[PDB]
Amino acid sequence: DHQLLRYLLDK
Amino acid sequence: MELTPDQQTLLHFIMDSYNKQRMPQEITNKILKEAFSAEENFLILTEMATNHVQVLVEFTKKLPGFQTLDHEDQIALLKGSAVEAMFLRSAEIFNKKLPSGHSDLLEARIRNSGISDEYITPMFSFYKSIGELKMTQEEYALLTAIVILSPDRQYIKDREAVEKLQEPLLDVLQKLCKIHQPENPQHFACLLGRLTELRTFNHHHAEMLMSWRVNDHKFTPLLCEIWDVQ
Ligand SMILES: COc1ccc(-c2nc3ccccc3n2[C@H](C(=O)NC2CCCCC2)C2CCCCC2)c(OC)c1
Repeated sequence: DHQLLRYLLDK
Repeated sequence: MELTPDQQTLLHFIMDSYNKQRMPQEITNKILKEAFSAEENFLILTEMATNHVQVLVEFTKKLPGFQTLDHEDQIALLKGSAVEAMFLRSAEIFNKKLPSGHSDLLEARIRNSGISDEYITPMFSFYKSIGELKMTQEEYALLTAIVILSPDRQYIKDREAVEKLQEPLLDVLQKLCKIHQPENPQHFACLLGRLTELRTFNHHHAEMLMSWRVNDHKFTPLLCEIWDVQ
């Protein structure tokens, strides 16, 4: 649902 | 009344992170230089907002204690505050002092950008109201941090953990309001009051964008996640 947001947060 | 050394440290740290944003002049120079079509303006908005979200995530990650929070709550805070932080940054840019006649051209260029008239009036109402507050850069930075660390956001499982992070930023902001504006003791209350008006920009944000006088409303995959469009 928010995989890009999750990625930018978990970088 | 004065800030403690720990608060001074917190303030400068928040300021350094806030300063990593695209400079207001880089934005106003482009809008003031040439008049663009509604199509070109929608593409300028989309590129501006994508850079804003990317920098906002990096600013949020630096907020003391943010990375100690539950992963799901971290997502909910970012998603819950991205649009509000965007409008707070636009309000800051709009109210920066420019040479005689430049701010009038800026408002006129924003008015004819492609957005519906219905949304123009409350947007300029908010921009003017925040401008009357005569906020410093430190006040904009802390207010953005307070907006992000709002424990009353939907889908937050541990509100107490968010509250603990927001409370020292609220204490610092209060002290700054008392120092910068000792004449106006309502200044801190006014700032917190403007946060409820920021929340109203959430409900009809998607409708604001879709009402743009353009044939195709193309959004980046990142904006689709943050704005719930397409
Ligand atoms: C949802 O509809 C709208 C309408 C207007 C704006 C807006 N208000 C502005 C006030 C001061 C300067 C710029 C402004 N902007 C756009 C822009 O570039 N916004 C950026 C978004 C990310 C953070 C930095 C600002 C402009 C408007 C003129 C045409 C090109 C886009 C806006 O920004 C929330 C959203």
